[PDB]
Amino acid sequence: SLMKPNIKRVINATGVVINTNLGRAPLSKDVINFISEIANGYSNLEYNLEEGKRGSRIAHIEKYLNELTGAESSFVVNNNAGAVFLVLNTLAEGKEVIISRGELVEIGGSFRIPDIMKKSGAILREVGYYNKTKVSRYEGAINQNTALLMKVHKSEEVKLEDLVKLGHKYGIPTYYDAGSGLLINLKEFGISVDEPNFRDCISLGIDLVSGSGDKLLGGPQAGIIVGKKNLIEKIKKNPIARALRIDKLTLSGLEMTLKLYFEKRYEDIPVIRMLTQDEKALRQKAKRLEKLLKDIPGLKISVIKDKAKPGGGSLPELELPTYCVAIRHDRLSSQELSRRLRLAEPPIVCRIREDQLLFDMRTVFHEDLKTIKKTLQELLSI
Amino acid sequence: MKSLMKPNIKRVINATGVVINTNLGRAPLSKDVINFISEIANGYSNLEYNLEEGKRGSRIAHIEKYLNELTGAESSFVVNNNAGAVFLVLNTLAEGKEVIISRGELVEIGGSFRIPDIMKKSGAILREVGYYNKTKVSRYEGAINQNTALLMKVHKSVEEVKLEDLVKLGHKYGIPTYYDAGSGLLINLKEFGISVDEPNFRDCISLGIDLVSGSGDKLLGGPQAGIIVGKKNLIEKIKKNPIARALRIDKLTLSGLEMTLKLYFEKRYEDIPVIRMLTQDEKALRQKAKRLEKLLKDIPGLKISVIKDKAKPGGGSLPELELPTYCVAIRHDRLSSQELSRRLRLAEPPIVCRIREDQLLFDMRTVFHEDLKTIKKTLQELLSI
Repeated sequence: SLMKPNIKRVINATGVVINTNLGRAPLSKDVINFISEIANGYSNLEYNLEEGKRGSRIAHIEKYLNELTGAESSFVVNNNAGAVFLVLNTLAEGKEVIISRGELVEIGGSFRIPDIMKKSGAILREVGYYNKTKVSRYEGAINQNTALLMKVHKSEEVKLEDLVKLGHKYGIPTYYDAGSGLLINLKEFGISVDEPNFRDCISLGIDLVSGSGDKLLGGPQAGIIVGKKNLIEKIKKNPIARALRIDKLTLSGLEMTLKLYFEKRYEDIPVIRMLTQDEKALRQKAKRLEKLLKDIPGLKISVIKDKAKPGGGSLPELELPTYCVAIRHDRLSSQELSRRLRLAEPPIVCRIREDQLLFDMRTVFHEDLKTIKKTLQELLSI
Repeated sequence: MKSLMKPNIKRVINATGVVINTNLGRAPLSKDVINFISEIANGYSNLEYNLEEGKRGSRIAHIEKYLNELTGAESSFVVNNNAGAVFLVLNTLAEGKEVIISRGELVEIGGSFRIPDIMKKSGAILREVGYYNKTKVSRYEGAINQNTALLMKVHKSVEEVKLEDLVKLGHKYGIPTYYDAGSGLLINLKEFGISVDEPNFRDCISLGIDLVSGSGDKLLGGPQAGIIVGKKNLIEKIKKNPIARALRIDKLTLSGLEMTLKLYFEKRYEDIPVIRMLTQDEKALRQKAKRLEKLLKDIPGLKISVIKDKAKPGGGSLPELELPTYCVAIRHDRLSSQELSRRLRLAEPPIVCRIREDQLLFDMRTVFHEDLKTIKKTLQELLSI
């Protein structure tokens, strides 16, 4: 009678908070309600109300970014892959970009990004070796035909402070594709990582810094670029920008996400909330799930501690403890049990370790514990 | 009620009569579409995940089949917007090679001066043919050489190369044809009482155009998107172009697009705000006008009329669309239209009318009957004692 849509809500028990397969950052009700208000009718998306004339949509969020990063100017495109392409194509078409050989490998966890840079029409001057880039071999690559000095967050090297110096010395713009999209200091939450945020790279004097909006920033998909007004303007005039132009849903979502950062409402940004769940809340979740599952014949269940990587393939540096519930059935293999769980309504996506199914509490929401249980007992039944 | 500073992006009452109003956000979405978008967004999903195989999969698998069924094409792809599609098509099929296009079809594409500059930046060599207002099949044909890669045509924005001619050349010389229709029209408008020479996807493909593209938020009435359909061979090339990854559509627009396409499948055309608005009865529009004319009768210095206008609701991308409508014309004696207009734009919520010879027009085609109160309540405050 009625067909159900292909795209569906999914219970994520993999423990990966920034999970690309499963949509990256979830958005809070508050962010979504705003997106709904704007979408449900007409708005001032590309309209300057004071002057009653067409205006650019980026004006709606650029103040937000500049403040939060201390940059001169900001701009936003479809995604950060696009930002990279746009920056290269703008500043370095027919010219040379200097980048470390390793930083070019699997950019962002993607094998498509380095090729995008190749399509940008920039000539890539790869210096050094896969895990060795000496500042000297970098500085020596510099030509009259050198137009950009690049660094990419990874997935001895040249350091950001060095990039800045080479840039000042030879009069070449510096671009750091940060990736993570991080706005805040993760130390302010109890978490320890060498993950540079936007504000910091600009404090150091990086000319251009870019990142995704749907990783550590915890907003919708977006390519955020910030830095020198001179470079920004060039980028906004690049007609390619128009193909990369951000839509109304993501832009509204981005404005409300950024308002949250201003009002210090970090609890209303799911990515942060989940990343700052204390180890105690997590054990409690597990213990409760174990509880829920003990009336299921055939199931062996234990609660285990685990050092996991909730950041995903773009942020494999982020390491946090978590609690998982481990299950094993006497008649169904983990793989088949997995396959069945993915077919449920809603689907449940757990991870597999050494012939066990792990439910990682870092990403499982409390209201869905009941659902895991009901689903498990229907599946292991006849 | 709960905001320290109010957000810069805001809802606006649209009284211009332009349904496809780019300044004002183009196509609004139904609650049904927004609710789906909401569910998908408020948690995790299978956005890039193949639940069967338990592995990564591409998000376009979620909507390719709708597009294919609805248009008859062999295959389909969706990118950020239709500006992107054009860039992607050209860069993919004709990097460092020639694309033949009608001189005038290259001018103010889709109401935009940036699209043609984008095409130049695609890596393609644009071989412009004929002259601004005249393109002769013979000139087009003779621009063809070994280095020619793509035969193109673009939606208008007298003698021209017609679609059927484009197809024939393409077949004759063995060069793929691409039609940037722009409008995104999925269904014939004649089925809705609307008389327009506006080509839809299915029709363009059945003629044999290799590739057809358009926006998702004009006539289609979904969120922003660049929709591309046609021969599998060409689509697959387009999908392998790493540039595609930079143009990749996000979760909100993809979800919204799936639900939009589902509405078409169920022929629930009433749930597509663009369609709904363009099919409003002439009689239904006069009712709103008269209700508002009556709602404003008690306003000091307000001269209130109701006129009957021939308007263009498609916007600068679709000027060939003309539809009757009803407006309410107002004129204060103290305040001038410009100044009154300015004040309406600063109200909460803002109101955006159009002006005609020092008179304000409130076109009912785009005003929702639920808003008429707000318009009154606002005009009285701006014009009180």
